[PDB]
Amino acid sequence: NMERDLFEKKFKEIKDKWVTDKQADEFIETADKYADKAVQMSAVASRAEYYRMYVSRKYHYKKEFVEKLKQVYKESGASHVTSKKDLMLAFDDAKRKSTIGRQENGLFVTSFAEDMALLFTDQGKLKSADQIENIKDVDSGKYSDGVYQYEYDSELTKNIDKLGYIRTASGDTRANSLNIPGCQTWSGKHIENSESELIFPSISVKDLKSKAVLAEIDAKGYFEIIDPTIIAPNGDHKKVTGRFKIKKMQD
Amino acid sequence: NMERDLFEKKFKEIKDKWVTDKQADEFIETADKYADKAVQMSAVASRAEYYRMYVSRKYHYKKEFVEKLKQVYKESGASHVTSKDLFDDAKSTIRENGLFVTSFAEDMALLFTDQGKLKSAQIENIKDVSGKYSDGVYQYEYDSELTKNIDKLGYIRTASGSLNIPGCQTWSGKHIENSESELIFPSDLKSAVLAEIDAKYFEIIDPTIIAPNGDHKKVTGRFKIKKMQD
Amino acid sequence: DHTEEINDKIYSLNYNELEVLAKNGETIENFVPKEGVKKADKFIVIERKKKNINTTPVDISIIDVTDTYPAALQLANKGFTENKPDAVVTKRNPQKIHIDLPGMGDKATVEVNDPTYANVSTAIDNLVNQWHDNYSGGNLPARTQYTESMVYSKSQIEAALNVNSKILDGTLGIDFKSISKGEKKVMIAAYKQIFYTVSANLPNNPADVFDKSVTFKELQRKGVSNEAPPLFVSNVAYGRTVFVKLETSSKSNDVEAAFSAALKGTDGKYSDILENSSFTAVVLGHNKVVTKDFDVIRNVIKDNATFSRNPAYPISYTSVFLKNNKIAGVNNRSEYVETTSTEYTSGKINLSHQGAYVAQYEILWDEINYDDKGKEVITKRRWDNNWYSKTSPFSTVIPLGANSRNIRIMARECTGLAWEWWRKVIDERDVKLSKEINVNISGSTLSPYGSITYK
Amino acid sequence: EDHTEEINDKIYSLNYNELEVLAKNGETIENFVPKEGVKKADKFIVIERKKKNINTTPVDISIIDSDRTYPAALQLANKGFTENKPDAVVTKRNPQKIHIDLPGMGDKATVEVNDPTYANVSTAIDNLVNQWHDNYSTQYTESMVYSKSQIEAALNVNSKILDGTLGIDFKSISKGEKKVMIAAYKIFYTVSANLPNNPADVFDKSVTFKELQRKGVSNEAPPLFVSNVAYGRTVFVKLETSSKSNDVEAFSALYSDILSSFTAVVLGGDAHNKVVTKDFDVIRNVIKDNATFSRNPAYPISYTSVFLKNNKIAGVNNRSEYVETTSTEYTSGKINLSHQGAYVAQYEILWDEINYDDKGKEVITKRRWDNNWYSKTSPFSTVIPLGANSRNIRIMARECTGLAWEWWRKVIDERDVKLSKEINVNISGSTLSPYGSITYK
Repeated sequence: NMERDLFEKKFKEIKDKWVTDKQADEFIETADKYADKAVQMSAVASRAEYYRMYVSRKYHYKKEFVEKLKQVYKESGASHVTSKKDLMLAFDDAKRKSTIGRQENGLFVTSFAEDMALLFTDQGKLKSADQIENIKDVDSGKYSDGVYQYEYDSELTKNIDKLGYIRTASGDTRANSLNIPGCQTWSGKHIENSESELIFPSISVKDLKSKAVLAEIDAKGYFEIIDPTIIAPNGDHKKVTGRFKIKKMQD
Repeated sequence: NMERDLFEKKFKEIKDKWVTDKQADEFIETADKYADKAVQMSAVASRAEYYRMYVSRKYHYKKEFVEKLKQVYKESGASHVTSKDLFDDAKSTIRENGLFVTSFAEDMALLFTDQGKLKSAQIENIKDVSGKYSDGVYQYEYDSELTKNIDKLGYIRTASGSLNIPGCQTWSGKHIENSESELIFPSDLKSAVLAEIDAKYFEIIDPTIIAPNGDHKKVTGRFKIKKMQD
Repeated sequence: DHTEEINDKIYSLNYNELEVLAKNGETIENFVPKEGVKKADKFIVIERKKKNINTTPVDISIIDVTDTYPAALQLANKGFTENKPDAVVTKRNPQKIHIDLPGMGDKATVEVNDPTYANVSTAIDNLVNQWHDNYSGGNLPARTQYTESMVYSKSQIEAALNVNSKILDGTLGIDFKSISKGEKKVMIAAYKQIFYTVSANLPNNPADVFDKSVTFKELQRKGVSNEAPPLFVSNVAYGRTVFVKLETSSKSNDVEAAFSAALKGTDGKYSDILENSSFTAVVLGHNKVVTKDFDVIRNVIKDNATFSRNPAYPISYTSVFLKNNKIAGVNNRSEYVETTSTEYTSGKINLSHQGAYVAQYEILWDEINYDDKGKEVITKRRWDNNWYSKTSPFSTVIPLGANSRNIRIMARECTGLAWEWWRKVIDERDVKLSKEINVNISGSTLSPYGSITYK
Repeated sequence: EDHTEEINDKIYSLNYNELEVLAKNGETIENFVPKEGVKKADKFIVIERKKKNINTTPVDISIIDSDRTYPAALQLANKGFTENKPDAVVTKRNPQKIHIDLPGMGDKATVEVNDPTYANVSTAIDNLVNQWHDNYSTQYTESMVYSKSQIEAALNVNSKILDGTLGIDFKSISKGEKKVMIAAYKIFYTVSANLPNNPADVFDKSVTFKELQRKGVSNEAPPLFVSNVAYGRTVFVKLETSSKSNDVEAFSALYSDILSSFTAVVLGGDAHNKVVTKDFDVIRNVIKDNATFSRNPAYPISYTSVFLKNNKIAGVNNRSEYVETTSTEYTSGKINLSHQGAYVAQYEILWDEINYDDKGKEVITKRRWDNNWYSKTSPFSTVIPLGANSRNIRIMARECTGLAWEWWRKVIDERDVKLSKEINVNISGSTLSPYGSITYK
């Protein structure tokens, strides 16, 4: 097809050096499945529109689609699965600037409901760290020290949205070079692991240390910040009512 | 590697025109994996021996291996999965060339969960077959007693020289964990019997088997036909 | 004087009365009891049943040319069974005939001294006109012999109505090819109205009908044999016949019922059948009328039971074997196929997810076909996104072939509770195949709701 | 004038902490990693570093003839004293009695030197010992070696003398490559000097306090009087190995494969009798051979001093800290799996790999065999490499009985598997009674 061919070649340029030929082939062969899912989400009207968007790198959606996409986020909250190592760097590494997420650029999240539907079995037990690594298309063994989770609760998510702080990823913000349009993550031939994708404001963790947090997480299971201080897109610090939780995922 | 090239080349020559390249390049890129499985079973001593055997199309192996391989067939019996493709058509055989089969213990560990429940017809992915096990899955069961008397007669055979590979092992794509041992077991009823499967299996006692020379023979031991039930 | 020869030699004739006038229909060849045919968005399932008819009418129909009359002599052969009999014309002794018009007394019986076709016909014409002039005013019973049948084949409708099918197709119009395809359903009804009957005494001995001049070799020259023994026409009925054809293109199961009711005079389910039906009435001599109003038909039937100088016509006769004076019957044996049809239309499942939760569907259905023997063949189908998680505003269209059945649709949503991880919102078996199967889910995680509605 | 009352007054008035003016504070311990590991070929060498403290206050000070120490000598209490390099205070002195403890001598043991310089007291010591020989005829210390300051405090012997007489490789003891131990054999007699009634009584009338200050006497260097010198011979022993067994120190012999290289030295007068063997009984008879007091004479070995202010015994306080280095070497291994049973088997093989961050804390890398839960029939066998730093090795082999209540039973389940060169994990038996074992080669 004309647009899919143009998509194929645009991919070959922006993909980074260390994306295997196998994964890249997988990205090429599954491309239409991800176009169709975006069309059925009414993220775009057609395959063509989706491929033109990937090629143009302008990830621009109708505001009505984004408002409908957010409903499940307002209902259940937002989730960001992380490794232990990446968690500690948010608190301990000074060049990480004591924020969770890339400061004013935000944190990639999915809906909390989508991660509970997917990372747990039918009976609600956490899946193995192997499965979850595979679902999230991260390197083998990345979560062997446990699967940690950031959680914006429903109130925090509604109040963040009232402020107009929820963002959709753009073609130049999103897998590193495997990003696709449609507010959706790319997940291989197993398209059932594709979750919605949005960008939430970063969390300020000024004067907090990973020691205390991880200690609290072994004690209670989670560390929590009542009414946390988020980082608005303009770089400001601003306090928003709600609960932001950090936790180690547990059956 | 002169062996990989000769292997790769000779499979390229002998495959069927209508096997999709997705199959065909998965087969080429898992070959080293299946060569390793046969070395670990002592079917062959090295990868080159494995490829050389493939390219020659003569799968001959050492008795020591084959008798050790048979220990689980003698212990638990044999098992053939079929879907329909099950009889009423015409030579009342089930094909004097034999029946491809794996050990009963291997199907029971692979096709059931850790509690003991039968998998979803997942099973299609296991036998690398889509939509053919939708009716359900059948299993031909040579019991351990039938099986031992079959081997005293020396009637168990190994496949020789498309997707066949040496080492008495089924090919199963990238998921070599679903590769099972393959052996060749010997070969006036209708359908009607399937009633007895809805009622209970179908058990034949001392059945009449077929031989490499086409003779009928009547060998002590049970033989059952059933729908795999969870 | 060859009387004793005619008697002895006819008596020696050896035949089976049933078989010598047997009429055998062609025997249905290889055929499939069920066929499935896919056109566009349509699935047409043809269904066939093989049926048998065994009738032995003793009133034989008359075509048109006919030179059949009371006391005629005929050959019991193939051509008799096809309403085109062979006469045996020799010289004849005097023969008494009797008409049954009322009020005539002894004038109803006359003796024709040379009973050829011309002479008997003239004697009857004299009887009938004398009755018109001096007896019609001052004495007539209506005698109507009525038959109705669906039309399935030439032989079948011939047996069923006791009417030569060529005359039916000639006067009406029977499209057997369309009937076989399941495209036309046809009923035919025959109103035989007898105004009078002329009868002819049975001869005490076979030779008695023959002049002393006649020899048995003269009879053998004329066709008499064990293969075609002689027949004496004992009765002929005169009157008029009215043929009614009810034709439709509906595949409804009640077309026969709707058709019988219209004929029966039975006075709105049938209105769908009857408004899209066509009606043909024929009065034979051919006063033919086609119409879509059935009263016009009823009017034709009522306006044609009138007997005056519109005369009556030979319409049927009864014969005996000369050797025996036993009534001769014609055994009709034939096979035919009853053909039904049903048309199904493809549909679409429209999924719309407007809830606040993560949902999953399980959508299953069967597709029916028929092998070369007409046995069902079930192909199980399943939606390829079954069990995949969905969030609002997801929506999609799942096409279903016209041959789908056993449609099962389940939608569930992830409550995420320690005791309730997934909750069902919709759980439906046997979903109606319709042009639109609209599957909506909505609500919140704790209070979800949905519905399947059809359009 | 008679300066006696000023010298007594001024010395009495001297202001100092006795402990602190002769403090010998050890070499400052530079930053260190408690644990580190290095991979080399199939080896993992782990250096472990433990920080320890020494605190001794000896009142017998090692003498190094490389002199100015002698009974009734005057020295300065400064840092130079604490490193066996005392500064003397030489003035015109007064009659001073000395006493030698040689056995049979009675009142002939005591002798008064009119002017007690080093020469005159040495002469009297010379006469006295000669007479005893003609007409009249031990303290042991052992300790491992970790640093010069520690071995000094542990043996009360200057480290330069040890380093001069026996090779001591401090830099490479720090790498855990050498476990070194040293023993000292310190005897024959003691000459003592009577303590003055008052501080001034050791000085002649011409000695003034100003002259004493010029020769170094201050609150920061108070005057010391040498009251006792011990004489004899010292026998240094060194035991040097390159083993890594924890049992090395128990060397302490003062059975074992470890036996490595040895060294023994008898202190001569001048700077000796250096002998090096690979058998110990040669050394251990060397000590008894070097144990006779003849005209083989006796040399100064240690001495005791008092502060002249109040005749308190002078202790040199050694408060220092050192590092214990412990080196262990591990070797990579192989898990050998062999399946000779008549059933379908599955394995769960799990282990940790261990490393150390630049802070010395352990970093656990979890680790699993990529064929875990794969089904295996007989005669399957394979070799699973384990790196030299593997740990927490878990091996489980399990059987598919296929009974509808025990679909799988554990045949082997070990959880603390020894990392060794060969880990032989064999399973066999019947489906009804499986057998499994782990052996080590």
